[PDB]
Amino acid sequence: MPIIEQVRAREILDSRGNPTVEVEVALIDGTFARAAVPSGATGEHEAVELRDGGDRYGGKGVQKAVQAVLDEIGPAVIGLNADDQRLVDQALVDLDGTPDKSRLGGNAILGVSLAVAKAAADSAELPLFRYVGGPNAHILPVPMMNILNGGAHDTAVDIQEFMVAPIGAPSFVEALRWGAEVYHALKSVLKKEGLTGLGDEGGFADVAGTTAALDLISRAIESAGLRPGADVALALDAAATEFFGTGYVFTRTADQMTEFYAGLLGAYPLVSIEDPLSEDDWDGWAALTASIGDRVQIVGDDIFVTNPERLEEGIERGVANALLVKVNQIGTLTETLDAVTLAHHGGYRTMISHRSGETEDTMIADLAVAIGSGQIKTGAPARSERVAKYNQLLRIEEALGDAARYAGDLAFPRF
Ligand SMILES: [Mg+2]
Repeated sequence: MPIIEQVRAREILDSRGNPTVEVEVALIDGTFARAAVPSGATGEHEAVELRDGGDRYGGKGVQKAVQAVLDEIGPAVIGLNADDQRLVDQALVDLDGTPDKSRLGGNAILGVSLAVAKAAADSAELPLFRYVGGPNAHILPVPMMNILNGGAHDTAVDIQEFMVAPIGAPSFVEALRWGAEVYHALKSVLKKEGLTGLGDEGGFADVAGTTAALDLISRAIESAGLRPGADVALALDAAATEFFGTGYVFTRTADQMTEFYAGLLGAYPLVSIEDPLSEDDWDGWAALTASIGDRVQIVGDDIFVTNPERLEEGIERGVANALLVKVNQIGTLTETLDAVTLAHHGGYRTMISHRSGETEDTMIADLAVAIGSGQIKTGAPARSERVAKYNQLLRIEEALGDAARYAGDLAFPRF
């Protein structure tokens, strides 16, 4: 059966080197799955990691979340069937007791949520992406690679994340190759120039501004042998609630900023702009929607905080046209898939994302295909807690045989 027998937890370290929560579920059929949770630390609206505090691991201890698993979650889940993800995830949700998943920790609750679905697919003999996404799920996603980290990670280049997106590629296999080829070209470009140590997501680091970034990457694309736009597009997370009394800096206002964007949108082949105009600045979103609505994809990172209540409002109130999907924000798979399915009933595009503190876990690879997002943001072809998702996506495409199809240009309609 898909009947949960054991649920044990471990304290392990993420890509930053900071404790997180590893959950090991045993199904009665014999299945034993691993799953790891990534902090990547924010907001009140996001779920609340149960961290230790104290001087152990600089307050970043996860012992309580672990003990929380073995003491309470484990016995609460043990004996149920993994194959009722909605029922397990609700059961986990209640047992906690709060809005913020504060009491049992969202790090511990997702960890249980995910180690279930892993076992619930190795039960059924379904690769994770098939099982969770059924069998029509065959869309290998455009890799949105964050080659250059920026302001908020020097606030000199105010943009946070500068992304290569190989929409032109005939396959995911090729799309991976381009990205790596071009990341390695930009290594070359910046090596020759004074500008090459790595950032938290494998992204490279002073800089003149937004234009310098673009100017740099355009050249890297050309240097790699690819044409910008047709082969490799470009995209960014501004994280504009880092620029911010009225707080735009890049000095600009929301409507004034929409023009800054409009400028970039004309010359540089932008496929998607992430978290422009703050998180709570609803007015800015409607103006940005009005201004660049159908020339660029506009995606909500911190605005929507992967929470359906806020995205509903944004969709109803017409903020953005696509959502960034962070599983650890929301805390459960079922709640996460609801996020996807709400947005897909509504028709916002999906972009499954990582966090800055990642693990060797590659579930986001499978998850992204299963939801057929057509887009995955999982970092530069560099740190292996980035690359392992990419390799995983190799294998899935391998697995899919002729069934596979690479989102590519139909990932982003506007170009
Ligand atoms: Mg961001």
